[PDB]
Amino acid sequence: CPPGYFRMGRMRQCSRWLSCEELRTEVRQLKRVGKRVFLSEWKEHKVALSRLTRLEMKEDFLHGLQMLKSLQSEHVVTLVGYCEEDGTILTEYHPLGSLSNLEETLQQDVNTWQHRLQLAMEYVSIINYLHHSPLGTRVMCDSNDLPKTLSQYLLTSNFSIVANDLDALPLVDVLIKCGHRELHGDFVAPEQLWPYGEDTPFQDDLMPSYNEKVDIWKIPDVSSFLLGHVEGSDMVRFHLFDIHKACKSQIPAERPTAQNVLDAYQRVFHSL
Repeated sequence: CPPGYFRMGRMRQCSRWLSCEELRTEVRQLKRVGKRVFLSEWKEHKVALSRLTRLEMKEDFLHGLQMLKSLQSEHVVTLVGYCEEDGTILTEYHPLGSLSNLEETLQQDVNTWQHRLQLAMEYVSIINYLHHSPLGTRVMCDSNDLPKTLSQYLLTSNFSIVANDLDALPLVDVLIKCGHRELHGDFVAPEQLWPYGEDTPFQDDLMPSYNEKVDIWKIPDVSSFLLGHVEGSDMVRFHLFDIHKACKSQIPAERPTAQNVLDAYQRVFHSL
């Protein structure tokens, strides 16, 4: 579709986004899931209706919407309509839900290492697109553990992955910092950890900023999750150890680009 247009289901042609007047009159709310998200319907289409919960985040809502508008692609959920006055956004609904439900969802004829590895190639394709997005290099900042990282992606009925939550996408080039609290653990990139030791208490203004290599650090965790434990999973992990080792490089500049990881994933896929 051209910019400003959507299409879903058996629609043969692209329709212009819905405006305040259509969301106000043509959308029947169904049941509450999940921004307060509602499963809804617009004529024959199940759609997601997110309403701004607290007016104090009117800018975290708008800049997520602007991010959603510019980044419409095969990697991002389909924007159907929005209304700035109501603080409301309409998107295409996906019954299979988050990437978190993957294991529950996969119990099928697509429960193979081939499909899970291609699922992993799809995840890296989103990261690669985000790093070369129309709005510049964007970082998926709200990925501090595995459940939260997967919660931001949806599984479509064709078993593809799309990014859904775009409310924490800062711009690199200009460095970035994911929040203003101290981050801990190993799921985050080590450059996201406080670098100055216990004798200097953490202080956000002294925390050095970083770039999009923090996304690369987290690829193996998501890819290993998608591979799961089916016949061939450990075979794929064997062939992915060294590329995942490069992703876990302590020095960010030594980590490969998302494009590199995808190329390696594709050579490993075809080889097996």
